[PDB]
Amino acid sequence: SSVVGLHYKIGKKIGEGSFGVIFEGTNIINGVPVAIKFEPRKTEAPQLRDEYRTYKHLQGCDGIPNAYYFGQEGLHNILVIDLLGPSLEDLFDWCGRRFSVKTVVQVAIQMLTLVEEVHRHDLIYRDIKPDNFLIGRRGATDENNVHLIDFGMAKQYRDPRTKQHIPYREKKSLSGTARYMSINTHLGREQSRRDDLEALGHVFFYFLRGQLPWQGLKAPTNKQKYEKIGDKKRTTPAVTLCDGLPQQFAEYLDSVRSLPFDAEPPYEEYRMLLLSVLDDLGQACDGDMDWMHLNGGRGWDATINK
Ligand SMILES: N#Cc1ccn2c(-c3ccncc3)c(-c3ccc(F)cc3)nc2c1
Ligand SMILES: [Cl-]
Repeated sequence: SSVVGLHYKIGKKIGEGSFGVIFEGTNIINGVPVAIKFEPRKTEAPQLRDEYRTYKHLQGCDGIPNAYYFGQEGLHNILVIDLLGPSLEDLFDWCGRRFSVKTVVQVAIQMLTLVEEVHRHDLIYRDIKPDNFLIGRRGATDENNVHLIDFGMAKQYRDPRTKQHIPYREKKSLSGTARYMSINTHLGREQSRRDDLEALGHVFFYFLRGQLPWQGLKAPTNKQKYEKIGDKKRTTPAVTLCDGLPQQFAEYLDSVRSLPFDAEPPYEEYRMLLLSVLDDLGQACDGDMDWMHLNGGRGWDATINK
């Protein structure tokens, strides 16, 4: 019996994540494709249970796939949500590992809106990376809308009934991708809303420069590696990262880096700050992205790009 979840047939294997087993599926009642995620029950890291509850909490919001099923088939935990298109990292490589100024802007306002809606539901993401932001699929109304997925690192920062922020703390091991995590994350501080925004800043400069100065650093093990990445993050100001770039990015990273621990960040001020970038360059925020031009204008291909 290959079909799982009563109504979801296993299709292609696309599994990535942190070796988390991800599969293509389709709903045999209506043929709609889905993204099936596997997980061993008797494992050393149970997480798929709470990720199922996370999508339900953010259900109905734009950019969050709908949770359809969580079951106990065989010796695997199974979560069915919406299948989506490639990640921003996938399109990044295909666009020559560099994004134009127009694309990174319109992308940044969508990511900031997604992260705002996450914090609106009393959750922080803590796993900001372009591998977790996906576009829709071809032909759909949200084909180029940027979506957010993978909430296995989502932690509550305020209670839903007294809206009080958790207390500040320290001594937390450095878990995640060190290339984009905030400076406070390297220092072992308890993450909050401001750390999901500094990591967004790192991704913006990452898309702009094609790389980051704290990339490819050599160290014996990973602690010193994670440390050695933190030094360069604090050595280089935000202006030197904005070299030859619209200075509004330097302002964005500097602002979100001086935010206090429990403060609500001015989401719409940052998005408008990034909107004004298109004013100084004479461009219209119409939607046109870099990846709408590969392969003679067809879009993105599978056997040539990936
Ligand atoms: N790096 C990387 C990466 C890229 C894509 N995904 C997906 C995904 C999401 C929607 N459609 C297709 C694939 C998932 C995922 C998460 C939960 C779930 F229940 C099903 C799939 N996890 C990852 C990791
Ligand atoms: Cl790296």
